[PDB]
Amino acid sequence: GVKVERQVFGEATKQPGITFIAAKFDGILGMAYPRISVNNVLPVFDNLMQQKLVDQNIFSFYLSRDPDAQPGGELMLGGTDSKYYKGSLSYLNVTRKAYWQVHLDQVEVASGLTLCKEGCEAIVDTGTSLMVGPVDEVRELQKAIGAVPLIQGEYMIPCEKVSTLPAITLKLGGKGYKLSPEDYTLKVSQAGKTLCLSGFMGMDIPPPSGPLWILGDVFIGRYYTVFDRDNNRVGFAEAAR
Amino acid sequence: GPIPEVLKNYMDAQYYGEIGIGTPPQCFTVVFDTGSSNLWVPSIHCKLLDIACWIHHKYNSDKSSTYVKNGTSFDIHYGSGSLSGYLSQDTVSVPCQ
Ligand SMILES: CC(C)[C@@H]1NC(=O)C[C@H](O)[C@H](Cc2ccccc2)NC(=O)OCCCCCCCCCCCNC1=O
Ligand SMILES: *[C@@H]1O[C@H](CO)[C@@H](O[C@@H]2O[C@H](CO)[C@@H](O)[C@H](O)[C@H]2NC(C)=O)[C@H](O)[C@H]1NC(C)=O
Ligand SMILES: *[C@@H]1O[C@H](CO)[C@@H](O)[C@H](O)[C@H]1NC(C)=O
Repeated sequence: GVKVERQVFGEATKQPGITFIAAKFDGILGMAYPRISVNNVLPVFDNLMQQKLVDQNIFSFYLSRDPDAQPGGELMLGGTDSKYYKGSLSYLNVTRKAYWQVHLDQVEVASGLTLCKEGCEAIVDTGTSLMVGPVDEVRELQKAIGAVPLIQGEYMIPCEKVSTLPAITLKLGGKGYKLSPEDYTLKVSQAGKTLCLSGFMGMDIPPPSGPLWILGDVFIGRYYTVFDRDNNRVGFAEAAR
Repeated sequence: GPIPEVLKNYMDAQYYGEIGIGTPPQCFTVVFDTGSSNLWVPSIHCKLLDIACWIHHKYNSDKSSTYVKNGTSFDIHYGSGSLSGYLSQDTVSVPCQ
């Protein structure tokens, strides 16, 4: 393990609303750049680097996409883990060092709809489950695949329809990153029922930060991801499948 | 060498692993979140209004020999949810043990 000394952190005393009540986790450990740290608190990974607790200042995520699989995932601090990807890593430069922000060349539904047609900005976010894009573009996307609105920018798809949906490909650094319908849809359960959630959510992030697409756990699940602070870049390889 | 931190997966929607805060370490589960830059966990001093705190692990600074007080107030707003509290300083272990 590692011991990061003299780390400044929040002791939470108020959590209004419901989002943290039924969450499985106690807290959040942020791993983006110092620029977006509230109170300018030096982040954990930044402290770890300053204390030279790893040799390579990179970290990597494997996320399992079978909800019952063991292990559920792995974060590797200071390295990548070959157990969880096939082939070589392909890299993109970070554009704005705040979030882990990169240039997205386009998003294409196989049946022909193209979003982000002339390129746009995206962030790579382990802390959101779904892909996120602008409300209007996501609406078009969901219409193309036959999903229907649920609530707050989320959409559902009849489970028996999933296997015949078109693939959706994100173009990053000139390479295509395909998501099958199985990759971009999620099983959800409540009270003994099963439904299929569309893995794209519509949400408008205002300037100056936005607009932004978000590559969430849907993407990172298919594509093992490396976050590299030495070279300010993000790397993707096909995850173990 | 590189440090592995195994994660749990709940319903393909929440991924989280165990860390330690303090000496000796008090264990907490956290999302390792590449869309933010702060660490926080619930305090033993959380308000009685904070229902989430009732059923999550709580940090007790009195039990940590490496704790250093800060006390500055913080508020964080995410896309889903908000919280506030105060800052503290301690040793963070990954994994917890
Ligand atoms: C920098 C932070 C103050 C904050 N970051 C986030 O909101 C993104 C983060 O990944 C959270 C993590 C999370 C996980 C579980 C429970 C709660 C929080 N994901 C989160 O909130 O996921 C929901 C959808 C993603 C949208 C995030 C960006 C929109 C801007 C929000 C206002 C500025 N704040 C933010 O951008
Ligand atoms: C609360 O912690 C912050 C850091 O998160 C302290 O501010 C830092 O203190 C050192 C030494 O005074 C400086 O070298 C840093 O540049 C400061 N950084 C920032 C961003 O403020 C702050 O002093 C602490 N406050 C209290 C009251 O303990
Ligand atoms: C990516 O960043 C590095 C370091 O800043 C730079 O040398 C290189 O030219 C950049 N690559 C591209 C494709 O812009």
